[PDB]
Amino acid sequence: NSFLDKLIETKELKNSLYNVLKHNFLYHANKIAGSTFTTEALALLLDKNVVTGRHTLDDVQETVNSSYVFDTVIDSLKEKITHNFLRNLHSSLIFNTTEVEPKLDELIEWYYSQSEVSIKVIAEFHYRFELIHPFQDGNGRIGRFVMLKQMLENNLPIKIVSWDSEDLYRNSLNSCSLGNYVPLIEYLSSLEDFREVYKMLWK
Amino acid sequence: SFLDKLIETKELKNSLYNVLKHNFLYHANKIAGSTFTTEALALLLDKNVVTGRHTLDDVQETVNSSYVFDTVIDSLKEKITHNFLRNLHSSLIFNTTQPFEVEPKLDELIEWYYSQSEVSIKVIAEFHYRFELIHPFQDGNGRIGRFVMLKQMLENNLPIKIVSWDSEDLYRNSLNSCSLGNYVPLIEYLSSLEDFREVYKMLWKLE
Repeated sequence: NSFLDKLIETKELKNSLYNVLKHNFLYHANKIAGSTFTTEALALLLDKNVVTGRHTLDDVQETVNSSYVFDTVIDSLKEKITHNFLRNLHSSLIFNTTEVEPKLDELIEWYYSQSEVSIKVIAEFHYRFELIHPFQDGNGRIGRFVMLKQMLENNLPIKIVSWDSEDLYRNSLNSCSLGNYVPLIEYLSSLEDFREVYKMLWK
Repeated sequence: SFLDKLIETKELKNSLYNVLKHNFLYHANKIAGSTFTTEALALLLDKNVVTGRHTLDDVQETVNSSYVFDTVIDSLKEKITHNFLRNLHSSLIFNTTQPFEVEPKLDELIEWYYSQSEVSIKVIAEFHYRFELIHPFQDGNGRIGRFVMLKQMLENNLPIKIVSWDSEDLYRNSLNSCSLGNYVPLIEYLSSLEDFREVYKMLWKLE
């Protein structure tokens, strides 16, 4: 796993693969969840522990939390998605802020039954996960963390759902239904591959 | 009477309670190094909105200070104990980043305080200097001391003197000018401050 190698071996270097992926992924995933951190303010927060701009207290805290959640997801690569894992992600994400189980079980079982994981598998997983809506809040962001995990674990294109096309993301999700994931598949396919965009950082 | 109103009307929009909290915390936190402006503190307290430039520690300790303030008001007339101070300290530093004469001397200070026949501003000033000299915690000693000072004033229906930040550092200079047995500088500093109750008299003497 050439990409994963560089990624895991650069965690404590600024402008490194790990920190670029972290910054980019979180900027977009958080902004889609309503965060008001600019890309500059997010870097300042992550690198220097300094808050700037106008934010709800929840935005500040969840943004800080999303940093720990990202690290946990990278640390957990190749671990099975379980209830403990998903609950832990959600609990970390909302720390210090203001028939689900059977359906989730069925989804996870379906996922690990696949001969191979593809972007199509990941899109179907994402839609079904969001349709289940297992948590009271934060389902979108938890689902996107899981998409990232699944892309990294299987050496697939790293497609970062983007603020620039956030409308396309949520509207393509809404346009899916059980048995039809084409709108989301097409959206994800339209996205640039992070690995290629930043090939200079790892190959 | 002031205290009755302070508690009674606390839930009003921009209540006397909120004004006291905002004014006390703005100064107590700024003296401790917070960079929240008066405007940004009000936005945080009233609307849970963070503005300006701050360390994450500053944001968190400022938020913690709001809860600690509520705790202090909620527990008026309850005695200052070692555990009480430990709890204020723990809450103030929550979610952030010889030395053993402290326990008896702090215990001595507490028993000395509750052995007084009448609590005055003089007693409160002496308590404050001795508390800060003892310096029982690694951090937050100034803020905890000022919380305790406010508690002592409220509990004894004394003039409410809010220690203020100013460009000349008059409060810190008054503390540093004191010595054991000489609290005149701090007593005089507190004497020079206006009574909060008077400054906001239309918020509790009106009706």
